[PDB]
Amino acid sequence: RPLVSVKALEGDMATDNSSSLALAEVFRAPLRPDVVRFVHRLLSCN
Amino acid sequence: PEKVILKRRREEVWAAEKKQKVAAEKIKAAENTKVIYAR
Amino acid sequence: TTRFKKNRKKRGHVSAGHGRVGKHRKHPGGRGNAGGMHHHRILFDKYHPGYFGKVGMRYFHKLSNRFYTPTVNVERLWSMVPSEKAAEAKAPVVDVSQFGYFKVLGKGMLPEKPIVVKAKLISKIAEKKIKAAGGAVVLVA
Amino acid sequence: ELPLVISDSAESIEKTSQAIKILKQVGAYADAEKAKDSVGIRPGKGKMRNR
Amino acid sequence: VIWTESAFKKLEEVYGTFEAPSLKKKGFILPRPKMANADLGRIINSDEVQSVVKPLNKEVKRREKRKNPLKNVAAVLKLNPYFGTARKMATLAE
Amino acid sequence: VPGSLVWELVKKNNCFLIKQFGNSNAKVQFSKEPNNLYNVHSYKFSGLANSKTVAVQPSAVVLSTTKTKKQNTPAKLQHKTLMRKEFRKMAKSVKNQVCDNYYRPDLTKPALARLSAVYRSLQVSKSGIKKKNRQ
Amino acid sequence: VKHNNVIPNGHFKKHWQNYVKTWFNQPARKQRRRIARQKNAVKIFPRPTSG
Amino acid sequence: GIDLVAGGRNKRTKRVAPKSDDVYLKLLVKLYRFLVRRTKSKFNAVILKRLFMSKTNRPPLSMRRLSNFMKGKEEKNIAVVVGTITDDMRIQEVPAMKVTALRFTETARARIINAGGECLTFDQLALRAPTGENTILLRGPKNAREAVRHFGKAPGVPHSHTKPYVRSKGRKFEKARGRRNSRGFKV
RNA sequence: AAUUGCCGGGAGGGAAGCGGAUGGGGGCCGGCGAUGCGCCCCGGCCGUAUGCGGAACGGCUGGUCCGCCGCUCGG
RNA sequence: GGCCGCGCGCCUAAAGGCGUGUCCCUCGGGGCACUGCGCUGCAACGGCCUGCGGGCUCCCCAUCCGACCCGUCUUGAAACACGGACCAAGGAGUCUGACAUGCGUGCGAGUCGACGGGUUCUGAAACCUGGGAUGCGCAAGGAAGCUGACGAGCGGGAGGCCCUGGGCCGCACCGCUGGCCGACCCUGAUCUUCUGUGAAGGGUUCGAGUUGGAGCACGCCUGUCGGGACCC
Ligand SMILES: [K+]
Ligand SMILES: [K+]
Ligand SMILES: [K+]
Ligand SMILES: [K+]
Ligand SMILES: [K+]
Ligand SMILES: [K+]
Ligand SMILES: [K+]
Ligand SMILES: [K+]
Ligand SMILES: [K+]
Ligand SMILES: [Mg+2]
Ligand SMILES: [Mg+2]
Ligand SMILES: [Mg+2]
Ligand SMILES: [Mg+2]
Ligand SMILES: [Mg+2]
Ligand SMILES: [Mg+2]
Ligand SMILES: [Mg+2]
Ligand SMILES: [Mg+2]
Ligand SMILES: [Mg+2]
Ligand SMILES: [Mg+2]
Ligand SMILES: [Mg+2]
Ligand SMILES: [Mg+2]
Ligand SMILES: [Mg+2]
Ligand SMILES: [Mg+2]
Ligand SMILES: [Mg+2]
Ligand SMILES: [Mg+2]
Ligand SMILES: [Mg+2]
Ligand SMILES: [Mg+2]
Repeated sequence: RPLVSVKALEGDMATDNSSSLALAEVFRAPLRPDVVRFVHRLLSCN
Repeated sequence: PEKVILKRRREEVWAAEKKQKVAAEKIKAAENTKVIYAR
Repeated sequence: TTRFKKNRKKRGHVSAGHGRVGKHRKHPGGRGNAGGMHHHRILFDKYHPGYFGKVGMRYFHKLSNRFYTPTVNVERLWSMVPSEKAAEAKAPVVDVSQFGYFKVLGKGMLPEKPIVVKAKLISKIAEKKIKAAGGAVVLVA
Repeated sequence: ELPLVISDSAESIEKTSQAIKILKQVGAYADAEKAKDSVGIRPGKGKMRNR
Repeated sequence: VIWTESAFKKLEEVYGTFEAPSLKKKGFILPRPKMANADLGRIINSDEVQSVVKPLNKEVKRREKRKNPLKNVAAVLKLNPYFGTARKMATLAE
Repeated sequence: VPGSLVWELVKKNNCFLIKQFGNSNAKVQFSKEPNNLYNVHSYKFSGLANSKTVAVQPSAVVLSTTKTKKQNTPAKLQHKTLMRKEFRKMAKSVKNQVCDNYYRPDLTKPALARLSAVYRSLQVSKSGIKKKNRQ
Repeated sequence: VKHNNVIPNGHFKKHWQNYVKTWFNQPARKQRRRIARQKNAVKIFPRPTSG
Repeated sequence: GIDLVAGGRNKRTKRVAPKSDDVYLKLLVKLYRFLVRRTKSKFNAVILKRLFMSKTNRPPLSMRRLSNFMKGKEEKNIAVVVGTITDDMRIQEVPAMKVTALRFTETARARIINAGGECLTFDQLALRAPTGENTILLRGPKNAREAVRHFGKAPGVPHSHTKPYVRSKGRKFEKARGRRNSRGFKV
């Protein structure tokens, strides 16, 4: 799993010097606009 | 690039085999030109 | 959804797809199941044989739970045995009542391994199949 | 980076000006500016309704 | 989407993985793609695919122009090359 | 996510795609994105559905090509060059960074065509049009 | 009746439209029941809320 | 005027594309359109056609059928089904098989992998078997459906075992006057 | 909008309107229709090599750009 | 009437065209032939271009030819058959329930979280959770008492494989013959709590059965039916 860097807002504090988390498996899911269009229509009705 | 090199090898290889087909075809076409003449 | 209905494709066409001669009227033929023995007899006879008449005896206050007997076939018994129990096995003993079953039926093939089956009820072939595999049956309540 | 993971320090900010400062650091403020612009009246009858 | 680090780390506890008990959502597994590698170019231009394909064919045919097989000499030559020779024996009038 | 997958997702509707005259034979489509040499909604030219892309825009003419191993990092995805030399020297660099490199050789003719139009557009920008081109 | 269908049995011969019960108050019923459970919990502070 | 029917045009209809909008299926169709154009394989031509088929025309296949269709021929042979592989609890032995399918259930995928097999997509079978060499093409039961049981001759004609459309089952639901001789007739 | 007045235009032997085709008259239009492109005396910029700065492609060689030099001459 | 893709790398000739060698053919002069690589959108000339010029899908008129008033019921309407003086705005297959086929999506021997509960700082969204049995499925047959599938071949078959047309394996589907379950009928070694069991052996009988697990949920069109139910 490739590592994702974490952007730091404290560019001068820098408590650590390396921080990278494995890419979440949910980010390798199939991309299904056909089902997103279907499920978005029915959820907006609610 | 090996990707390029493979494509170049096969376009020449096919072209050579295309030359053989027409070179074989000239002999066939000439022979049939006079076979149908005789008939 | 109104945008896909065929009435939207019939705008400008006079009869809306119902004909100029045999128009769209209120109830030609009657309402509901009217005339099921007179002018709908062929339809009732062709597609619903058995519809009219009375067969059998009545049962006043027939409670469904009196006839509740869920059944399971032998071909599915070994799926209730976990992997580590089959590895250890002597025969695993399965109480099919803990899985929601009353009677054991005998469709399908059992593996050639012993198994003990606890049930309230069982058929004769299911018992014969279980014994042929080297197993046994215990009747419970 | 598009997955754009930001440190947990942003979980503690509590000011709108602080939030604007966080967005500028991560390069995500031009998206917020576009949304700040383009704010306008809805054309049609939904105007007269509560939208 | 801008993820804080805690949210991103939680993204595997929620939604889990392809393993069955691996998440909070009971009775859910990540969906599987119908195509393991959606790279169409890397499948069409693979060695196995390109080693079973016939030679490329880009010779566009067309309806041959009509050429009057009764009066156009070059046309009545390619059809029936004995034309001309039959005429000369015909013109050989005694 | 390969370019073929991205193309099918963005083909139908897009923030850069402009469609006109409906969905009859009258339909006219264009793309608004940079790194789209001909501004045409097609897989070959799309600046969204291709890993390797060339951009030929003015500023002096800026040529921009994208880095293949920096797709996940937009801030370092574009390698940009700014050229202020004569047209032929600029045309030679475009051929070098696009054709001779094998970085999209299929775009070398669209890129040189667009560089001609951009350079010509800048030519009249400094000195107004003194002749109209109707012949 | 014209084809191979089931024999229809629609119990809609009375004035069923004066007896339609919709459920648009379902999320409001959930909140009213939740509010009373919190009020009952405070009324008996140490006593268990489950009865 | 020329004497012809409908002007000689084809009046039969058939599918030339999938009716669905799945992008991964559209990518499979493009790949197999290419393969049948430039390999001229009978196997690839069937795959492209079935990739267009609807859900009821691609029945699910169970493990029991697969482990019996692929009985001894599971070495150097990939089973190919354009559909879904479902699991089967009624069998205990599962041989190692290479299977390609449109979808696997998570129980069928676990069953194949634990037995030593592989679950392949159709884009992986194209790399292994571009022309479908050493493959077994399989179909599920097309007519094993409850809807098909109501098809055919009408339930009220002789020699017919077509299911009627009844709201309930019991002694009072279509069992008299047409179903036995004691009430009228028995068709 | 129906319908009406005035001004200007046109037509009319017991209806008029309508389709096709031209003509006569009117009203419009100039992306309605061109004036550029290759060769030569005037205005005006630099290779080759270099030091330096950044950032590329392929999988360790080779690449482009910019600003500065110091030889160079074709544009 | 509609169309515009041979010629030169030898010479002479405005240009069409001529000019080499070889073998054969006779009766004077030809014929069939050498075949080697490339490039490969037909021309000439005129008038006119801001004008009283050109064009026109626009307006009016003339002429020639053609042309009966629409809608509707009907075998048949221009009808001496009905409705319609004109214009504007409004005006008629919808919503819900139950099924069904088809198609699309998810999961799949399972599926459904629909009523509730938890939570929710934008929310009558959303999100989580309750099923070891809630509903449909996974098993029939019989009025019922009650029993309940002991595991198939054959012919044709897409496709795959081997040899050089032949052979092997054969999915779906069609057709044929069986086995098993149940209703009815027949049958009966043996065990047994004496009325139960069932080794074997069946049947021109009957089933919405089995020997293929395919279903569940949602969405849409169409069709039938209850509702004002296309409108009056
Ligand atoms: K109709
Ligand atoms: K209510
Ligand atoms: K007048
Ligand atoms: K009428
Ligand atoms: K009338
Ligand atoms: K039906
Ligand atoms: K259940
Ligand atoms: K009976
Ligand atoms: K209705
Ligand atoms: Mg009518
Ligand atoms: Mg009628
Ligand atoms: Mg009639
Ligand atoms: Mg408006
Ligand atoms: Mg009533
Ligand atoms: Mg004709
Ligand atoms: Mg016709
Ligand atoms: Mg009879
Ligand atoms: Mg007016
Ligand atoms: Mg009449
Ligand atoms: Mg009429
Ligand atoms: Mg009359
Ligand atoms: Mg009348
Ligand atoms: Mg009247
Ligand atoms: Mg209106
Ligand atoms: Mg029997
Ligand atoms: Mg009995
Ligand atoms: Mg009414």
